[PDB]
Amino acid sequence: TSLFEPAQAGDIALANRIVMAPLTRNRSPGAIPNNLNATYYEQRATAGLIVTEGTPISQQGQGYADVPGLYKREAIEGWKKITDGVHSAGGKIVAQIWHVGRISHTSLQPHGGQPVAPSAITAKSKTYIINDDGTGAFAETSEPRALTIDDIGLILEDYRSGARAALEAGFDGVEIHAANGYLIEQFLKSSTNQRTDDYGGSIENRARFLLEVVDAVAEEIGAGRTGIRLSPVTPANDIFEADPQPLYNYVVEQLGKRNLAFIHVVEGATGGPRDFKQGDKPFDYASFKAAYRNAGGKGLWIANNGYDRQSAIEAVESGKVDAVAFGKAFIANPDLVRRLKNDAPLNAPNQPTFYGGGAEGYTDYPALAQ
Ligand SMILES: Cc1cc2nc3c(=O)[nH]c(=O)nc-3n(C[C@H](O)[C@H](O)[C@H](O)COP(=O)(O)O)c2cc1C
Repeated sequence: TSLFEPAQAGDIALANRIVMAPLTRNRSPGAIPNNLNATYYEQRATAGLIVTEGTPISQQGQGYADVPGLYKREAIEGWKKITDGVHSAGGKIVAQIWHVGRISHTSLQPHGGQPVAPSAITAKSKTYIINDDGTGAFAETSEPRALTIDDIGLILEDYRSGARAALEAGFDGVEIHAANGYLIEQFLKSSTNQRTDDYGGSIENRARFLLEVVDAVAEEIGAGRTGIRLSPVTPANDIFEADPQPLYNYVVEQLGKRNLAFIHVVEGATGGPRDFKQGDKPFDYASFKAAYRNAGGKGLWIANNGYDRQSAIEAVESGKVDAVAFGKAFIANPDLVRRLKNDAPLNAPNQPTFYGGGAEGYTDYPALAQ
């Protein structure tokens, strides 16, 4: 199998197996995508699949400033321009529907409220916020409040609404953000979940929320338009799990029964070493994939983290993964697909302009000529 040949992710047809990883850019004031955002995504429409920047299902699900959401009518309209543009350019695009859980700040929350989480354990993490009087970071994340059962029901409804909004905005589907220490992972992992009810303790209980979210979203828009991002060992956002194999194998055994479009896996620490581990034992990614496949899982297996041209080509050729998502290389290379096809040089990413600001370091990375 070639990295450059078409693929299928549930109901979504992909032109090739090069995926644009979700990348928060903080360039949508008021949680509403704008014209510059449309330019940015259109530039990258040769990707087999674009996964958007995390896009929250609600204001409660926001953790950073100037992030586009799916909860305002104006935001849905803004996204529609983006998906239309991507489609006209021959692309496909899914919304990474997001809830940050404890990773937020009161100034971003409705009513100036506490971020919500499975347990009231403050993260030692930071959020991108815009100084009331200029301008940009940093505050420690706020103390979170433990979710009640009723609160959880309200969030599930927000996931239904968000998935519905994604379809209204013309997305081809959604990727449920269940990675990088955010709300769903906060329930999954032991360091963040000290609940004594049906959502805490056992692996089955800790995965309960993830599976309810998946089932709610899949019921709303169709399993064949539903994917999910997972990150078994990442230390992102102050999270820790000492025994991820049984937990994550169980998760994908369950996902394997649900006819999903794709599973997107962050292999290692997000943006860090691929061989990262937290517990005593290394994570076995082959065993993890096997647990999905052996349960009947037929979703496209999209892998991420530290890939380059050669490792991506090799991983797809061997069948270890079905497709590869690139993060930082897509920031810097709108025509990454053509560059990789021709084995051309790449532009280097400029980290200082990843978050916030303007067109510089966003829409001005050049494509190659002709
Ligand atoms: C600027 C930036 C923003 C990111 N925002 C998100 C995000 O919104 N959602 C997500 O799941 N991962 C996010 N990540 C992680 C990337 O999707 C990806 O996992 C990471 O960059 C590693 O892949 P790479 O080695 O190809 O860059 C972000 C990464 C970067 C560099």
